[PDB]
Amino acid sequence: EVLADQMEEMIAVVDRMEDEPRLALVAFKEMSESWDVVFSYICDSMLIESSNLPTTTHPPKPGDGDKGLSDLDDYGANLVWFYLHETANGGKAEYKQ
Repeated sequence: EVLADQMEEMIAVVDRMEDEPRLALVAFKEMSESWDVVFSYICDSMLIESSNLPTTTHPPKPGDGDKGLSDLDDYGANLVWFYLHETANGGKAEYKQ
């Protein structure tokens, strides 16, 4: 993650069950009330050079956006929306539980 700046980039990990070549991946997350930026590595086969497809964010963003094609990073932002604009299993601050 060659970047300009540190952030408290807490992490989200998941698997794209909904893909047929179902594969796991990972993304970072941080804190901004406007929601936050992300970078995700994507999936594996026998080495990481295998991928799953989802590509896009919810509208809320920290201000900045995921670098480049960032497709699974964008999707990760929407994912942290799902998993962090949680409500059903509590608020953002509860996630740690």
